[PDB]
Amino acid sequence: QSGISQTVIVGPWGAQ
Amino acid sequence: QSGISQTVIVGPWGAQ
Amino acid sequence: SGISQTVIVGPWGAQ
Amino acid sequence: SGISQTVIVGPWGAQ
Amino acid sequence: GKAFDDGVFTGIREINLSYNKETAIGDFQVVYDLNGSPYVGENHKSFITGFTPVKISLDFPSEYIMEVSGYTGKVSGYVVVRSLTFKTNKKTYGPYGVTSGTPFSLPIENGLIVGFKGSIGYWLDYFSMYLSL
Amino acid sequence: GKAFDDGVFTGIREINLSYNKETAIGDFQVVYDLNGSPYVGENHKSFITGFTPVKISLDFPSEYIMEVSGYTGKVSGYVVVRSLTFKTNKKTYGPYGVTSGTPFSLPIENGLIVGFKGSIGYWLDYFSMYLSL
Amino acid sequence: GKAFDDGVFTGIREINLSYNKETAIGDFQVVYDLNGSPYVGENHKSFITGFTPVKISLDFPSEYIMEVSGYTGKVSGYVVVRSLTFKTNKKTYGPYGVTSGTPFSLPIENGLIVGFKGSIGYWLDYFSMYLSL
Amino acid sequence: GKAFDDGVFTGIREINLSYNKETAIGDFQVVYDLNGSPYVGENHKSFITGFTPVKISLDFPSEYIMEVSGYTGKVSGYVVVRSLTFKTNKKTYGPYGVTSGTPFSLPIENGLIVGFKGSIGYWLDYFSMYLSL
Repeated sequence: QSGISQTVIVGPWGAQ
Repeated sequence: QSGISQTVIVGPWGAQ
Repeated sequence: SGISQTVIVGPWGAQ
Repeated sequence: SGISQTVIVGPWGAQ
Repeated sequence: GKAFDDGVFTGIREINLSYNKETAIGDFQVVYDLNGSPYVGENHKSFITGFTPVKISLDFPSEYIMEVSGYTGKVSGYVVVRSLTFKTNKKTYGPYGVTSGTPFSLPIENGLIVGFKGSIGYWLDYFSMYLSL
Repeated sequence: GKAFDDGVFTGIREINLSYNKETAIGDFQVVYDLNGSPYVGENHKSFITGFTPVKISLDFPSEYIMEVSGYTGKVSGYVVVRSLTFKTNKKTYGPYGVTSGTPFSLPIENGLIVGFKGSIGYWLDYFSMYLSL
Repeated sequence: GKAFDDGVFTGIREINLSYNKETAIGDFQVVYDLNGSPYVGENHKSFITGFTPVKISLDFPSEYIMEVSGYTGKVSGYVVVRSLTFKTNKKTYGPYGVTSGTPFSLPIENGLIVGFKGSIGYWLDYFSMYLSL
Repeated sequence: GKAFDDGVFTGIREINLSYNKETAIGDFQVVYDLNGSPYVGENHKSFITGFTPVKISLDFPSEYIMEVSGYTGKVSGYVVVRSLTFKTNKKTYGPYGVTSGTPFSLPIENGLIVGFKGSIGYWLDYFSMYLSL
């Protein structure tokens, strides 16, 4: 574990 | 404030 | 509301 | 991983 | 249709579903992970028959869904979920059902799907997903 | 002691524990809520008998734990959880056990206890709690 | 294009974007809430000009986004975000841009958008959203 | 005392506090991480002078707090935070202040402290911590 808070991320929409 | 835990919910997709 | 929430533990001290 | 995570506080007691 | 809500779990182990190319999704059932043990969700089944069955068995916990996509459209006067695709970090499962109608896509960059809710009548009317870290 | 880990659920319905007025907490077991239905957790038992059992039945979901407190201390040369108190928005349950040694207090300003883990030998050696919104 | 990543905040106060009714979305910027005060996000800019600016000023915190929808499609050989619409609990902002190509939609039943990341070249190439309770 | 609430951030880079070996904790200030860059929190100052300052500079992000402990007790008829200790995965900082009164301990098994709130009059009256994954 590290000291950086995590968050849910949805996407990407668009290229790739 | 209730005793029920919550979660992010995305949708609905379909009939609206 | 449009304000994000987080778990809060405490308070420790007065009250 | 495919395992959901949760905040855990403790331990209180031994170790 | 009959609404359903499985609620939230620790992860996903298996997805069972069914479809018919002329219509839409006709069954939806999930085997979740609940703190290390499989938890068999209720079988949300169509009021009718003639569907092609599909079992998606995931290599839990290393394998997990990174995108849910599909199509909605009118079937016999009802807006329903016609097709579903589940992409994991291992492979793509689907499409199951025709790739026609209005597309939808839910890619996930961080976090996991931990539950499903929705409604089923003759077909899957709609669905939503619980997301968590 | 034998380690245990119930994992995470959606809330708490009932806590079943046991204690001895000369030593510490013995047995520990929880009936969780799992998406609106009770889920009976495994009974985590002491290696010995002679404890007094107690049932903490919560009026779920209107009643929930707001603070867990207690004491840790030496019993026959072992650091153990000597007493526990569970305070809800409606009532204080406890203290159960021996209120001697070093106090500890976990007040919750926002969030809920959704799971327990720990270890039990002759007595509850240590414990941790899962917290969620 | 140049990737950007605003990170996570407490909420959204304003979205400032630009679009062209013949091509796609250009500039993208967000004024976030950060613990009860405005936080001016960096303005992520197109490498070309000729766009029309819009200011989406939300009545924070009573007004918040409940659905983000749009279209992706090819512009001069590149897959880009051609159109965007923001639906709040109070009103609908958009569509801005060209409603052509493949649609996408992110409705939120529970939770909030708290950040944006993506990439912009001549147009908004792609984007993702941070979600939180 | 004067209530304060810094709110939530991405992590902790530095804690600047003051203490007096005959009374309690005075000043409290935090340099947070906000999406990869420092964010200097408001300095929450005591109404009284004569405190000894201390800087707790953390090796963010690989170094993070795993336990906050201390003592609460009476000073001039006020219940205040008399001592604080911060234990990280790399070092122990403290105890700062007077180790007298009633102990408290917040060990973290999974998750991070991402913010602080409380109140300061002549001394740190009380405090709470925001926790997140």
